[PDB]
Amino acid sequence: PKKPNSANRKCCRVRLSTGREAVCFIPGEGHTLQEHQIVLVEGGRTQDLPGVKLTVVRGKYDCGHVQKK
Amino acid sequence: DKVRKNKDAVRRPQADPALLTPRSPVVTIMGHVDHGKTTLLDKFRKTQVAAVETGGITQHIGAFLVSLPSGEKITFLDTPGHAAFSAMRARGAQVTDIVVLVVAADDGVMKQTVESIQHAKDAQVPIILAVNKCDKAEADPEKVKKELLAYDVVCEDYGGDVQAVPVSALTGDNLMALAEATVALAEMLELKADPNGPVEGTVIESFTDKGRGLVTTAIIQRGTLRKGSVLVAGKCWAKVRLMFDENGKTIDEAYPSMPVGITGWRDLPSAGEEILEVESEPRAREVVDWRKYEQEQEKGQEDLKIIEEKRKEHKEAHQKAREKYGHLLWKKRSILRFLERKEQIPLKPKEKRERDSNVLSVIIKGDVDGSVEAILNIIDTYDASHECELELVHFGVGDVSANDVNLAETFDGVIYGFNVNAGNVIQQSAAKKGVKIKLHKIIYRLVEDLQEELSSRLPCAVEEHPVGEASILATFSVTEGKKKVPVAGCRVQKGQLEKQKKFKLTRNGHVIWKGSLTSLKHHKDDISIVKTGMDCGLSLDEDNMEFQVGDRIVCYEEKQIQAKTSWDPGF
RNA sequence: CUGAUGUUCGCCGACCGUUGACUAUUCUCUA
RNA sequence: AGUAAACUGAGAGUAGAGUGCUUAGUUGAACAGGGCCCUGAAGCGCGUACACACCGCCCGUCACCCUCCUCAAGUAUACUUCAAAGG
RNA sequence: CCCCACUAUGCUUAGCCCUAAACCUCAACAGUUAAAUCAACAAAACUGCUCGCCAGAACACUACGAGCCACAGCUUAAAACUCAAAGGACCUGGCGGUGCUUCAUAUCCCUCUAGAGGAGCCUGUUCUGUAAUCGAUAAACCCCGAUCAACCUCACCACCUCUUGCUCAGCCUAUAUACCGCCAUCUUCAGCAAACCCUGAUGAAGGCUACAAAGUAAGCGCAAGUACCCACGUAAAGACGUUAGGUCAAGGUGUAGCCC
RNA sequence: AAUAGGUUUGGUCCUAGCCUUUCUAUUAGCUCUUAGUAAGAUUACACAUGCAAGCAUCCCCGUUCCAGUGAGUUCACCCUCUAAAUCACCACGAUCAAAAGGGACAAGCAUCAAGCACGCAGCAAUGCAGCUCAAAACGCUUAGCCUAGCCACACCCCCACGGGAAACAGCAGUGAUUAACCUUUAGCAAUAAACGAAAGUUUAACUAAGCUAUACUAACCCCAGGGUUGGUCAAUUUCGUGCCAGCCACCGCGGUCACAC
Ligand SMILES: Nc1nc2c(ncn2[C@@H]2O[C@H](COP(=O)(O)OP(=O)(O)OP(=O)(O)O)[C@@H](O)[C@H]2O)c(=O)[nH]1
Ligand SMILES: *C(=O)[C@H](CCSC)NC=O
Ligand SMILES: [K+]
Ligand SMILES: [K+]
Ligand SMILES: [K+]
Ligand SMILES: [K+]
Ligand SMILES: [K+]
Ligand SMILES: [K+]
Ligand SMILES: [K+]
Ligand SMILES: [K+]
Ligand SMILES: [K+]
Ligand SMILES: [K+]
Ligand SMILES: [K+]
Ligand SMILES: [K+]
Ligand SMILES: [K+]
Ligand SMILES: [K+]
Ligand SMILES: [Mg+2]
Ligand SMILES: [Mg+2]
Ligand SMILES: [Mg+2]
Ligand SMILES: [Mg+2]
Ligand SMILES: [Mg+2]
Ligand SMILES: [Mg+2]
Ligand SMILES: [Mg+2]
Ligand SMILES: [Mg+2]
Ligand SMILES: [Mg+2]
Ligand SMILES: [Mg+2]
Ligand SMILES: [Mg+2]
Ligand SMILES: [Mg+2]
Ligand SMILES: [Mg+2]
Ligand SMILES: [Mg+2]
Ligand SMILES: [Mg+2]
Ligand SMILES: [Mg+2]
Ligand SMILES: [Mg+2]
Ligand SMILES: [Mg+2]
Ligand SMILES: [Mg+2]
Ligand SMILES: [Mg+2]
Ligand SMILES: [Mg+2]
Ligand SMILES: [Mg+2]
Ligand SMILES: [Mg+2]
Ligand SMILES: [Mg+2]
Ligand SMILES: [Mg+2]
Ligand SMILES: [Mg+2]
Ligand SMILES: [Mg+2]
Ligand SMILES: [Mg+2]
Ligand SMILES: [Mg+2]
Ligand SMILES: [Mg+2]
Ligand SMILES: [Mg+2]
Ligand SMILES: [Mg+2]
Ligand SMILES: [Mg+2]
Ligand SMILES: [Mg+2]
Ligand SMILES: [Mg+2]
Ligand SMILES: [Mg+2]
Ligand SMILES: [Mg+2]
Ligand SMILES: [Mg+2]
Ligand SMILES: [Mg+2]
Ligand SMILES: [Mg+2]
Ligand SMILES: [Mg+2]
Ligand SMILES: [Mg+2]
Ligand SMILES: [Mg+2]
Repeated sequence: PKKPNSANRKCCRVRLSTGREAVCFIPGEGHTLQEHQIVLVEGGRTQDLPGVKLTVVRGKYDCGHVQKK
Repeated sequence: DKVRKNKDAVRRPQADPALLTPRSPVVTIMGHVDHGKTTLLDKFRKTQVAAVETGGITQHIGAFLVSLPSGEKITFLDTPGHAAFSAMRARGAQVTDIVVLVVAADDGVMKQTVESIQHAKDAQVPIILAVNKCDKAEADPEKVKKELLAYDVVCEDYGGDVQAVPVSALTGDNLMALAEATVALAEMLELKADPNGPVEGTVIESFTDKGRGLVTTAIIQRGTLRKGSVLVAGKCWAKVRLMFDENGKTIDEAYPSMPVGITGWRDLPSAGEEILEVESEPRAREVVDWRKYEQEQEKGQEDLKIIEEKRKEHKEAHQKAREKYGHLLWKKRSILRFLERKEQIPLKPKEKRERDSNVLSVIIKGDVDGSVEAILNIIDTYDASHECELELVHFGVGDVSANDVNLAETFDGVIYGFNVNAGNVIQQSAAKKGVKIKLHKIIYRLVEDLQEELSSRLPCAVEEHPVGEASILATFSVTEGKKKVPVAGCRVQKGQLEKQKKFKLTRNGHVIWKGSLTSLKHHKDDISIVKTGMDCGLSLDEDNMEFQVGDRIVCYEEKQIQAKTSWDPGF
């Protein structure tokens, strides 16, 4: 993230159904996404990640819900 | 207790003795490749389908409701004999009441004959032995009976229960006896199923039809299926829209042990999945929602162990770097780290990294779901990941689509179609995107082509052929252009030395150097090829190489050789 | 006359204690 | 200014231990006048992009990384227009 | 940047180029000083009427298109990506290789006296070394905590031993960036602050003129007094704050940790 | 943008963008009891199967309507003149409404500024050289519209002799495709339409049902979940984690005492 925040924010690059590759933030603690998998992305920019304007929807297609605690 | 209530639909408890009504037997024709399974089936079906096949290989499991002359009805499941379709044979054995094992007399027991027998034992289904091809020379029925004894199949002649009927499906000789034997055993089994109540069944095939939509061929096991019945099968439910037979004619009812294609599926069931009837569509969706949730919990628990591993490693690297200094004020730790941050220069690796050349991405599209599972099991027998990696981008059932072309272009993959078509729009789009659609019709053909693409990815295997050998004798220091050039005087013993061909230096068996001569000069004259026994002074391009009195030099010719994939699929 | 350089920071909802239980100031002993 | 400088004694603390420290005394100077040039203070101003405040802030060149855009050789593909006409 | 030499150029003629902080950053014409004057600053506030121009910052006096004697040019002039600000004017303070004025009184310079820096030793520190403490550590550490370490002191190191233990336990364990206590520093300063009042259109803020013009002020410090030999000098005293300055190892103690 | 609110700074004032609070719709997550009603493919991509136009003493009439879709797009409105059609037949007219003539009629871009024959007179021959345009011509792009409804389209070539080719943008259904996903129901009883002189016949128009929290109304002895709880902005206890893991509409939070994970 940009100053003053410090963290390793889990992101991924995904080609959309329109044919535009974009960087998408993966919310929640812990994910298991991998290459070739299908995800649904929504809007909502990551405030501290410059240029990150897409967010993966947890619990749709291959991205599952965060595992409790 | 905030846990999801169980809303699953389960199999009905075993039918009461009163309810049980007699039903037709289900029979499966199991055996090895080209042992006559389809030819035998054709004689009883009274239709010829063997000639009307691609390669004369059965690659599908079909249930045909044959009506015997006595008036009985039997359902014949014609299973494939090829090694690829092991799953299809197991599924047939799980819905069958009798297994008709076709062991050819000429060849005898084979690898897939033993596999067919094993599937029967696991299913615990009586086996009826049919020794086909009895006409041809070397057709010994007795040898087949003896060999089967080793595999726990005991014929009546040897005191066993299995009934062996010698037959010749090509000439229709003795086939009546096998039909009589099958009817006799079915009556002994006393097969009965309640014909009323919620329908039970099993899916034999599931495929996508462009006009009729998602279609599953199934066999009824309990109850009667009618139009408007709500069905659940795994994560897919349906409301029966159309019921048709093998010939496509609509059937109003599907009594137990009947083959019936069913339309109206909101999702495509997996092959072999049990079918259950539910009260209503909202109940069906409730049952499916509870099966999807259970699958998500099982995946979630698996994902948790993987995530806990990634999160435990990171916390160690974080505690280690923090405990590098004491529990001092963070302002000091960043300042003390600033001292070691002034010594730090890392390079960020590109977020998007290049796929290596030795990586084959494949899209698998098939006509039926069982055909796709067969190809996917073959892709799970890949063991040469070191030389080249095989990635499965996407698999599905149906014709090649734009998404398959887009997924192939995204990952630079190759689309493999199995008994599927690609239209001009899809084929033209692939040309623009550079995707390679590889439509096949036979499973041994699609695997051979899969191996040819893997071989291409492999690295070219250089072949080193020794050209000559020469032993050094005297070392000279020549002054040319104000540069001291060490010259190795050598005597060619066996073979010849060529300026183009690469060289290597040998010291008492050790390999010191590998490269090409900078200058080959003999008797103050440059000679490209020195014959055996010719004296030649040798100077290397590497000045660090030290030349002794007894060093050896072996010349060689390097030729790149096409490397073939080590992966063998078992056939 | 020459006189270069020095990584980082501002908002919370506070403010009652009281105090009294002893009952008796009128001795001496007596039976 | 009884200052600096030089000389002498004592005390604290130890069983003992300092060329240290605290303290009493003796002898006993030179310069003190100019200057605002240098470094600061005060008063009254001026300037300010600094505000944990000049040890402040700050511009450009020269990497990795990420995002988007433009130019562009050759070539390919697709789309658009024709008759809204003439003999 | 300073010094010297010299060219394009500045000049004339004839063509071009068409740009300036081309800004008096204040449009032309008519009218008003009436008020509701009036964000601030600047060069007082407005009315009628017309034309021109402007609409977050940056990209951008850029790209592309078009025009032009222009060809590293000029005019017209966007978008995508990015940011949650940019901006204008102020208040207070700091700072200025900032101005003027007056000064420094062991003191800024030129001066005065004796030293340190070189030698040996004594002693502290840093480094190196050792199985072998800790703290101080620019001014404001460095014969410093120590008006004091052969054992002890002692907190360190190695080995051995004890476990309700000198203690209704213990810990010199972490944290002085949680603190009390006791102090350094500006201070070789004179200023801090309650309660009111007034000014600024009731903004952050500000509040002196003695022939006085909005300040009154308890309290604290300076001062005064007291100690020493005076009323002198030296001591002592020296507020509020500054450096998260020093000290958890004087003692106590919040928080966290240890309890064979 | 309002009765407004938060956010530029060390602080104040001004200006300014961004965001917050309100109301709808779609989609996703999680969750969901019943009844009534309304509405209901992402796509002018490709479509299996069934049905959707007959009537009637033969002729005619109808299938040119209804239904569908939104690709294209100032053919929709007013006036003038005036066919076809209805009033059995002429109505010596009314009603309805084409073609033609006149007028009016979307948005964005002027970095689309010139269009290039776009005019007029004459019976004709022919003559004149004009016509539109910074008050926006010409041009490119976008979009069904002004909703008792209207316009346009009907697989494509604007058209449809011809050609490509073999047509669900009729109902139901399906493949592909999209974040987007209704039944392969019944009946001509009502209304509407077609046909008949008529009794009547036909009609996936339509009617009565099926499916779906998208909405509205009502209700229920049993039965409530989603989001939020630092400020804006209603509302937190005990722990864990220690600038890590994470959160955030905005400002921001987390570096060992977190009302923000
Ligand atoms: N001579 C002879 N040939 C026979 C006989 N039965 C079958 N065949 C031949 O064997 C070949 C294989 O026949 P299929 O019916 O395809 O055998 P299958 O076992 O069903 O084959 P898969 O489905 O590939 O396993 C054909 O060429 C037949 O004509 C027989 O009894 N005699
Ligand atoms: C060099 O000239 C070479 C040396 C040989 S040493 C045995 N001889 C011939 O060319
Ligand atoms: K932060
Ligand atoms: K075969
Ligand atoms: K000016
Ligand atoms: K100032
Ligand atoms: K010294
Ligand atoms: K302190
Ligand atoms: K202490
Ligand atoms: K402590
Ligand atoms: K605002
Ligand atoms: K008729
Ligand atoms: K449209
Ligand atoms: K058309
Ligand atoms: K009707
Ligand atoms: K909040
Ligand atoms: Mg978000
Ligand atoms: Mg076969
Ligand atoms: Mg700095
Ligand atoms: Mg500086
Ligand atoms: Mg000159
Ligand atoms: Mg002149
Ligand atoms: Mg001028
Ligand atoms: Mg101007
Ligand atoms: Mg003007
Ligand atoms: Mg310029
Ligand atoms: Mg320019
Ligand atoms: Mg240009
Ligand atoms: Mg001095
Ligand atoms: Mg010395
Ligand atoms: Mg030390
Ligand atoms: Mg230290
Ligand atoms: Mg310290
Ligand atoms: Mg000891
Ligand atoms: Mg000792
Ligand atoms: Mg200890
Ligand atoms: Mg401190
Ligand atoms: Mg005095
Ligand atoms: Mg003093
Ligand atoms: Mg005093
Ligand atoms: Mg400190
Ligand atoms: Mg600002
Ligand atoms: Mg219509
Ligand atoms: Mg559209
Ligand atoms: Mg008429
Ligand atoms: Mg008309
Ligand atoms: Mg342009
Ligand atoms: Mg459109
Ligand atoms: Mg169509
Ligand atoms: Mg057409
Ligand atoms: Mg339809
Ligand atoms: Mg579909
Ligand atoms: Mg929908
Ligand atoms: Mg009629
Ligand atoms: Mg019907
Ligand atoms: Mg309905
Ligand atoms: Mg929902
Ligand atoms: Mg905590
Ligand atoms: Mg929380």
